[PDB]
Amino acid sequence: PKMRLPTRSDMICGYACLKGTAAMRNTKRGSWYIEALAQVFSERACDMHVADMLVKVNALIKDREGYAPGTEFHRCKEMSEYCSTLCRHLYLFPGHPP
Amino acid sequence: MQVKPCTPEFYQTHFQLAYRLQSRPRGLALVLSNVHFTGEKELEFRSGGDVDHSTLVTLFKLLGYDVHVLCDQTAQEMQEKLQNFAQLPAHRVTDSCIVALLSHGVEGAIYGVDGKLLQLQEVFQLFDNANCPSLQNKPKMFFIQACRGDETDRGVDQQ
Repeated sequence: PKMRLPTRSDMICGYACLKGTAAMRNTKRGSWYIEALAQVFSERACDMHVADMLVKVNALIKDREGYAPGTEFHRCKEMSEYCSTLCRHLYLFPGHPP
Repeated sequence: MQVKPCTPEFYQTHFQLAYRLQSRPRGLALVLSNVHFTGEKELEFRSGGDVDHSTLVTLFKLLGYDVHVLCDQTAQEMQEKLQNFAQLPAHRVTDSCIVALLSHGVEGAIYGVDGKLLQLQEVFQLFDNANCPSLQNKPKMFFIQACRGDETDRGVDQQ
């Protein structure tokens, strides 16, 4: 009568773009996604759990558009997404304790 | 880049309802970037891929992870080295884990610098409850910067 586990659980995966689409990358600034991720995480890992921080990333990504005048591929878009089998809030508790 | 620390009050009011996340280091992290291709197929030089790579290394360090790195790996090397990373005994003693993969990709899979595909299902599997007893009931984060098609999105104008 021991508790047993499913074969897979407690993962969360952030993906930079949606199924069937390519991902926006800036030769000078890296990918839209990595950049949003670092700022959301560096600012909010102190008070917001990881799935919620991935929602704020989604919010940043949704609002951004490509600046590549010339190639129709200007004003172009991407959408990120995360998938989760988490079973509890994931707080990273940065700098605690000292 | 800096990460603002959380207040002890904040930690006191939330830990009972969160994954335990207090060990030091908070877990291992793997940042694996493929930037230069072989190109035994198709695949373009990922200009900008070094900023992403650098940005993640920095982030995961400031967040308390012992960060491993790999660059320009074939599909088969990714698989072998991911497996070795999943089997590290340090996982027995840490609270969490992080893996980032940055390459070109298709839906469900990522490219090695050799233009051969590594299935994401095979990746997740190396870290699951059967293969990675050390991380059982521990949160595992993955971040996947890779194409899932080649279509760029024209987008749509809002009503």
